[PDB]
Amino acid sequence: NPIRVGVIGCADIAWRRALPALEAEPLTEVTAIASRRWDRAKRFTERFGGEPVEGYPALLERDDVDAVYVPLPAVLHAEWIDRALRAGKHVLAEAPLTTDRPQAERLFAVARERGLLLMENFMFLHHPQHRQVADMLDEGVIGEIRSFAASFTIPPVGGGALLDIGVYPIRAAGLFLGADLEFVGAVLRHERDRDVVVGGNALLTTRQGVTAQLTFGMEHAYTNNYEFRGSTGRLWMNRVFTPPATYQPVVHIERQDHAEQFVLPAHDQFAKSIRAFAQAVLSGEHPREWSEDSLRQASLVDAVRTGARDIYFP
Ligand SMILES: NC(=O)c1ccc[n+]([C@@H]2O[C@H](COP(=O)([O-])OP(=O)(O)OC[C@H]3O[C@@H](n4cnc5c(N)ncnc54)[C@H](OP(=O)(O)O)[C@@H]3O)[C@@H](O)[C@H]2O)c1
Ligand SMILES: Cc1cn([C@H]2C[C@H](O)[C@@H](COP(=O)(O)OP(=O)(O)Oc3ccccc3)O2)c(=O)[nH]c1=O
Ligand SMILES: Cc1cn([C@H]2C[C@H](O)[C@@H](COP(=O)(O)OP(=O)(O)Oc3ccccc3)O2)c(=O)[nH]c1=O
Ligand SMILES: [Cl-]
Ligand code: NA
Repeated sequence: NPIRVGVIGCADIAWRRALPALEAEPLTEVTAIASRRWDRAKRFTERFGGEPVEGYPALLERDDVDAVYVPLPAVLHAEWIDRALRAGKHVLAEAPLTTDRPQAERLFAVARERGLLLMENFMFLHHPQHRQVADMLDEGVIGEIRSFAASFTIPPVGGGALLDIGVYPIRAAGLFLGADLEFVGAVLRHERDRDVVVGGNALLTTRQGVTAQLTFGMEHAYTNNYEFRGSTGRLWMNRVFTPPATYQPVVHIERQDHAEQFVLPAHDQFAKSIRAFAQAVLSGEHPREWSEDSLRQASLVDAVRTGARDIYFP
């Protein structure tokens, strides 16, 4: 019996990534889609099936919904995940889970008391390319790791470029460098006209001095890459956070007098993340690692926001 999924918010990202994944995944059935405008819900249900619902509370009342996907703007995550969980529904929440660590702890506490899965959806984590890269690094392809860089920048209740984009390179730094990353410094550029973070750069370090330089932004040409500098080489890759489902990653390595490129298989990370969430809900095995990684993520995001030098232009 597929888990029955309801969507709250007819988000662009839902239309483009999550909802086609739900639709194709045998283990999940889209049973309800809510919007602030019934017309918008109905356009989504005409596309992906389920019952179109006006307003979010009505969807949370349905007995034919086991789990809810929340692709709302970040600042609105906490209210709605809290309500979904109190309505007894497991929750897949688009990254970032929420806005700060104390809020994320309280959301996980509400979940825990009810035996429900709360999962922060970083679709990139479900692409096998990162493990294949980490296996190459562990095999010593570029020697010891010295430093890491990652960047996600795109051309121009919104979350700002830190919450909405910066979280990606920060989460990859956690994925590769481990659980002891500490803030060192950062800059956030804030546009006065709208009062909104439009870009930033942050420096983190592990306690051994392995650094991460993370760039993010929405006033930029498109970049989406990461890079490792090693004692005997370097490794980089593009399209690291949002490779198409059919796209073959290419790992680039350079060392003294010799470079190589490896083409990896294509994978649908969006399908795989929806499958991971469904399988956990179905089995009741809610990996502890997911929640602990999300809490450490939330801490580093707060430490960046708090510690950054903030610069307002013009
Ligand atoms: N461009 C992207 O897709 C992108 C990039 C980076 C990160 N993210 C993340 O993905 C999530 C969704 O971001 P998004 O930028 O895709 O949001 P979006 O297109 O603005 O969609 C959010 C949906 O939320 C609902 N909503 C409720 N109150 C709203 C309000 N006051 N203003 C606007 N929408 C409101 C709307 O659904 P109804 O109108 O149907 O109620 C809207 O379609 C966030 O966690 C964000 O960090 C998205
Ligand atoms: C390829 C590409 C994209 N974009 C723009 C188009 C879009 O405005 C932006 C992001 O496109 P994308 O990396 O494709 O990822 P999703 O659409 O899955 O978005 C999310 C990203 C993060 C969290 C959730 C969803 O970059 C470009 O400007 N040039 C490009 O070559
Ligand atoms: C799915 C997932 C993982 N994690 C956390 C939990 C775990 O701490 C970490 C990775 O989990 P995994 O992708 O299964 O591990 P692999 O070895 O296949 O991939 C590596 C790739 C690179 C370097 C290490 C591992 O992310 C999450 O927080 N949420 C998720 O949805
Ligand atoms: Cl390339
Ligand atoms: Na600050």
